[PDB]
Amino acid sequence: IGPGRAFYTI
Amino acid sequence: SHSLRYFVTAVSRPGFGEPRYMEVGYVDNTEFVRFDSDAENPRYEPRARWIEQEGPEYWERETRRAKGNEQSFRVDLRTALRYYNQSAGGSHTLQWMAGCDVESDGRLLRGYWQFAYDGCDYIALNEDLKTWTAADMAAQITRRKWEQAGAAERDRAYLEGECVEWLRRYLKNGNATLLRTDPPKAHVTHHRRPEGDVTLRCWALGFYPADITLTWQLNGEELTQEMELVETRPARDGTFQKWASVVVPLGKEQKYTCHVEHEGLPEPLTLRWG
Amino acid sequence: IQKTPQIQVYSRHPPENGKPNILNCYVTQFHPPHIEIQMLKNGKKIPKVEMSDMSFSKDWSFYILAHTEFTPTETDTYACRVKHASMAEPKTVYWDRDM
Repeated sequence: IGPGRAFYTI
Repeated sequence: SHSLRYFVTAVSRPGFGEPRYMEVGYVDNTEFVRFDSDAENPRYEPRARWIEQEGPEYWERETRRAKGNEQSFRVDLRTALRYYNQSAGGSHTLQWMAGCDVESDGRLLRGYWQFAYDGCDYIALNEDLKTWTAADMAAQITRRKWEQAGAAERDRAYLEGECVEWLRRYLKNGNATLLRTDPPKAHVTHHRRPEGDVTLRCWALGFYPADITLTWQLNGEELTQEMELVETRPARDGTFQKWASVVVPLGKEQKYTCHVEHEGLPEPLTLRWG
Repeated sequence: IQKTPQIQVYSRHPPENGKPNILNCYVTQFHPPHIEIQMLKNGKKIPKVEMSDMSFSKDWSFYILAHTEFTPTETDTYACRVKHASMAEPKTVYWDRDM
């Protein structure tokens, strides 16, 4: 399965 | 060695709607899943028969992950305008590539998790999977936030856990396709140039895996910079293609020979203009 | 930063009259990702053209493949016209039937 950005925005 | 990698792209288009968002997943050099916000049905879709065996839970779950990522990238595109203090009317791009290379024996070799903004490196997770390399001023801001937030820890968990475990699962369920061997077909074609000499082209097609050796020799000596060797690329049917050409004097093509090496061949193949 | 697309037009295998083949237009090294690719036959757009899902390389530059089934003819002319922000006007690349 793919990766998750979760809640870590730039 | 084998790999599981995802290529993600978010492109803003002020005046034309929300940013276009895309995800493409690959096992080695073969795409098997994709997501496109502009597709007829914007959700995760199979791109290879072997992954279709996955239940509905898989597709709904990946679809949710993709849409969640899309929202994250929308926020990121806005922030980036601020970090770079750019006008709000132009189009911009944010790219992300993450995945894992696994040893011949289910052992993680390397983990990837890196970004680029407007085609340039932005921030990337180092090989220790614990620290970040920021390419510029703005990325330094993101790095400080991720260190304080503990982003790497969670990101590493994916790379060392999910990425590795699922790849193992994919290689097993798609074995008949992913680990197959399709022999290459090769040809040499003869075109006379306007300048009076001749271009010899050596073709290699219909092969799988992608790895292949294609070269021209002159009097049994491998040519290098004197020949034009394009990079191998996929064909529409899941196989690959490549070719190499060389300009030779009219009347001296018997001296040039093309060599092909591929796991789909029992021995190197040598061809000549015919 | 912007990168002008490199366009390659070629058939799957050596062209032979009356023998089906696949014509390819491989566009790479471009940025931004927004692009328009048109495969043409005798100056006219080919309806049935499929394209791979766009992806990118290590250097972050994108790439995409456009392809369509065709049967080589002695006189039909094929071309791939590309429009991209990196170029003031569209770029057309003709297929070399004698490749």
